[PDB]
Amino acid sequence: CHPCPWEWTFFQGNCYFMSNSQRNWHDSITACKEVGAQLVVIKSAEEQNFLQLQSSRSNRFTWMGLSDLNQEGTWQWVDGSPLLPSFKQYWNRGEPNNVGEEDCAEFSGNGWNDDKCNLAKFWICKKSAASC
Ligand SMILES: OC[C@H](O)CO[C@H]1O[C@H](CO)[C@@H](O)[C@H](O)[C@@H]1n1cc(-c2ccccc2)nn1
Ligand SMILES: [Ca+2]
Ligand SMILES: [Ca+2]
Ligand SMILES: [Ca+2]
Repeated sequence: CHPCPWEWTFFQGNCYFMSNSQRNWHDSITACKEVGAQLVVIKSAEEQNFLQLQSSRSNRFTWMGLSDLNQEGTWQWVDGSPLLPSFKQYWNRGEPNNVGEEDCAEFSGNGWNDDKCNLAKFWICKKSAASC
């Protein structure tokens, strides 16, 4: 018994996987569902720091499970939860700026950026860990 599948990273009771290929945002959603997971929804500050550190160090622009597709300016996680004010600090300076219509969120450098949902990027999936 081990808590996460091979190649997944254990952190505080959940398992995380960063892709080695790039897809657009909607195709990334489907990729996580195909392995019984979810395009990452962030629930705590410590979790955000953990994920941001990995995107930063690897120098990979990476989708998360957050968009304002349904209502411009209203950001919502893919599990339906709203983006809380305690998370606004994580947007990069000047973001979200919707330049050329940008409705999907990514890890970019030290913070978050809104980018075009049709652009191919890396992605991170999340699923709960097994108890042993
Ligand atoms: O990971 C993304 C990477 O850091 C590059 O980020 C920049 O390009 C992204 C994609 O266009 C923007 O989403 C982002 O906001 C930022 N940008 C672009 C502009 C901008 C303003 C006026 C005209 C043209 C471009 N301002 N910021
Ligand atoms: Ca929009
Ligand atoms: Ca937008
Ligand atoms: Ca942007």
